[PDB]
Amino acid sequence: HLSDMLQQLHSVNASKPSERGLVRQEEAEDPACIPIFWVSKWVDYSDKYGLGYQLCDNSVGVLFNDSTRLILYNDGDSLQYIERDGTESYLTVSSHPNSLMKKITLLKYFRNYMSEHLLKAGANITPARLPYLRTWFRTRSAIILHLSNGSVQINFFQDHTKLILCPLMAAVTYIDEKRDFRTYRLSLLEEYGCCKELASRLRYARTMVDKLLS
Amino acid sequence: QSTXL
Repeated sequence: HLSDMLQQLHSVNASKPSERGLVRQEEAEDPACIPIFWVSKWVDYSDKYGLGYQLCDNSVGVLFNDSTRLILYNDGDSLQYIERDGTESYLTVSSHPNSLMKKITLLKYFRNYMSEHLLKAGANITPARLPYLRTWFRTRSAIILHLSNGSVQINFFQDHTKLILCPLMAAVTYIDEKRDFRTYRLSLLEEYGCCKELASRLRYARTMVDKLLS
Repeated sequence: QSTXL
């Protein structure tokens, strides 16, 4: 889906949407395309262990340094372990192999840290296969998060704005600096235009999706 | 880390 996302972003950025004669950004809004899943908190502990994260349904996950993943569902008991080749296993906290005790303990450490310290992004949105974090990286400006359902999320450090790109819907959700959450069809952004701030962030997103492709 | 509460 990354190449589809790249093509969608190219088409919208090529149209120079902030130069529309009259920009009508609101006409591009499509609340039906609001994503089900996004990353609502995260902690990069990759100097030792890896990247812990919360999804907006309050499930939590870790992408460990060895490229395995452990997901704890929002019931607090169901687990999914994903090996580095994508092989999935389904377990529980109450019945799991002893070989996973260290990673379960680490996941619990991340879950508790994020609960005690970090603000939930998108908490104002009222509530599908649960995705896992496929890969991530940071730049000077942002963290880029690639989920296994094809979504790409980009969180900008300076001003707290966020994009959630969904190539299946050809849509982008933008959370602005006031924490207002709006979802747009990319083709309608091409038609109706958008403000310079969003246009600028969609240009940066194309660059970031390009880096993911490699 | 993401942002603080």
